[PDB]
Amino acid sequence: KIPVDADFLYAYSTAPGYYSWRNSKDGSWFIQSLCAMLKQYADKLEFMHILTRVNRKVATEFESFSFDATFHAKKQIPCIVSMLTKELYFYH
Amino acid sequence: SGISLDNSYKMDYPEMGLCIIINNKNFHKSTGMTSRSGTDVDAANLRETFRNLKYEVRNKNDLTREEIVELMRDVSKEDHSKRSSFVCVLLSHGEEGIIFGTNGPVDLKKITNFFRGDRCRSLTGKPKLFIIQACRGTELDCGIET
Ligand SMILES: O=C(O)c1cc(S(=O)(=O)NCCS)ccc1O
Ligand SMILES: *CC(=O)[C@H](CC(=O)O)NC(=O)CS
Repeated sequence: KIPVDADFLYAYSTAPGYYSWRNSKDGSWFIQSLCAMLKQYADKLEFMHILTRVNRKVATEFESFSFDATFHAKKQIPCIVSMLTKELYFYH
Repeated sequence: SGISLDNSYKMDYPEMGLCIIINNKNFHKSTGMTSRSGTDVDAANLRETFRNLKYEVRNKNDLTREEIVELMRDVSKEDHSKRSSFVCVLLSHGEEGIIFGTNGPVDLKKITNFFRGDRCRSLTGKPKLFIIQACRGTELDCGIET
């Protein structure tokens, strides 16, 4: 038998409890970064390692700018939730 | 055969699998939810990115809570025998554990339960990936200078 919850992965845009940023013209910080890292690395790296690069890209390259001090100068870390049981490569 | 290790998922089935993208941009008035400007940029980027990974991409726009549940139920009832994996991307407003249809919330657990190992037998043992662009709450991260 295997667990019924085995072999799921959740790639969340943000930490539990947190806001998630989206730009009117570029899209969301997370999806833009995810697509970029998949484009660059899906034929090269295991999926958790791609998602780790996505974490770094979102964490380092994005910061909010807002006229409202409440929402200004904010940062985001995505959150990988793996219940996978094997490494995942998009190529073979 | 030589030594066989089972450290990576079998990803050489005839099909990589489905990539369902739910793109919720426009919301009903009484929900009080703003239009998600930029989400189409995300949706196009994802369709192209997963196309190049050989996923069968299906885009769905502005689904109600009922339509989300119906879509996922129907997708989980397909025969995925010849497919390596399953991908679902959710682009919407959200809160912890919740994604918004155009007319109200859906528990993420309700969506993912359809794909449990006991409920979608043709995906048992295969990676099921849920990619979620939505808030998980209202907290803001102030960051720290390095
Ligand atoms: O960096 C951004 O993407 C950004 C985006 C916005 S926004 O007004 O386009 N979206 C925020 C509310 S959905 C405001 C400030 C920002 O720094
Ligand atoms: C709080 C939210 O659920 C949304 C998520 C989204 O991608 O629209 N975030 C915002 O509205 C901040 S841009």
